[PDB]
Order: sequence, then structure tokens, then C-alpha cells
Amino acid sequence: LTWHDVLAEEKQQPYFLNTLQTVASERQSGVTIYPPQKDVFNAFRFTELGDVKVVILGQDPYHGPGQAHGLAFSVRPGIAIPPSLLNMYKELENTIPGFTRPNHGYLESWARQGVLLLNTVLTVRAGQAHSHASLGWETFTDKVISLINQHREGVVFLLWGSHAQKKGAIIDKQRHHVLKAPHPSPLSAHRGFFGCNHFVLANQWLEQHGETPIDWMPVLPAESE
Repeated sequence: LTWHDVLAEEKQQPYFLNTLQTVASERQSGVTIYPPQKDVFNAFRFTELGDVKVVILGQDPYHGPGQAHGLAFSVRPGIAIPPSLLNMYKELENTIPGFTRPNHGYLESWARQGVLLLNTVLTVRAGQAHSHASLGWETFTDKVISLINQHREGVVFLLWGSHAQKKGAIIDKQRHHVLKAPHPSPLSAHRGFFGCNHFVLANQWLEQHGETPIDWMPVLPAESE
């Protein structure tokens, strides 16, 4: 089963298609929407349903130019690393042996290892956090989490912040592995994100069940001649 297999019906529902209509309208009404339409579903492009190993929930896409490109917490090459991602990198440096501060914030290489970087809201108006929160995206990502819970086995969920925690509140804690911490945002990171030991902990779960660990040092696409 692929994502389209299990979401094809869901994507024919009016809530979902009305959501896309609204986005498509706002893009043509003098408002910039992030990320670009071709990137909205990049988390699904880069880690297929059967490849999901670790799910990390974000909430809103980043709302500045060059930041959002369809992966929770990630930014494009050449963009400054946002404070939430810098705090994640700090926890990584304090816990993953050999890890050092990346010089970029691009996390595609996580996604390609089975890390589903899923924002619960998949678009946003430029400069206006949460501006599409009351469209249909939360409904859609509810269904996505529900399908991973049902169709997959042994997934680690990293739930950061009250919003993400609620969002995954009914995941099967037997068949899957749920880890909670406050959010890596500067407003909450010292309240429990630091010391959470989620990157190591996820890897040990994976290893325990015979799966390979995530290489958490993210890498940029290379150059060709």
C-alpha cells in the first residue's frame, strides 16, 4: 500500500477539495502562500507509507520566503536555520555521538531515511502563522496519522508540544512507540525539550526491532559536473 492507495478516497472528500480551492484562490488574490503548490505534499513524496520509521509532527509551515518546502521543521538550502531547528540540532549535538552543528537546515535526507516530517497544517499565508489552521488540513492529517497507526507497525512518534501530543493522543502505544516532550521552540525548549532524549531513544527502538537507525546528521544534495 502507498499513500495514494489509502488516501485516494479521502482526497475526493469536499472538505479536502474545498481546502485546495481556498488555497488556489488565495494564491491568485494578492497573497503569497507557502509552501509552493508543488511542495505541499513533499513529506509524502519523500517517505512513502511503507517506509515510515519515525514520525515527527510540526504544526504550521514556516511562513517566510524560502523557508517552507513541505517538510516539518526543515528549510531550503541557503536559508538560515530557524530557532526551533537550531534547538533540535542542539539536543542532537548533546546526545548523538559524533554529531556536529550542520551548516544548513535542509532535512530531506531525514525524510529519505523514513522520517515523516509532517506538519499538521500544510499551507500558510506569508508572515501569518496559523492563518490556514481552520481550513481542512487538521482533518486531513488526522486521517493520515490514523492510517499510519492502522496500516503500519513499530513506528516511533515524536510528539513535541501540546498540539502534537493531542494530535497523537490515540496512537496505539503497544504496536507503536510514542515519545513526548515540550516543543523545540525557544519559548518551550528549556522546559523539557533539552534532555528529552528522543533521537537516541528512537534509534534504540528501531534497532531493538531489527530496523536500521536514522543518521540524524542532515545532508545537502551534492553537485555534479
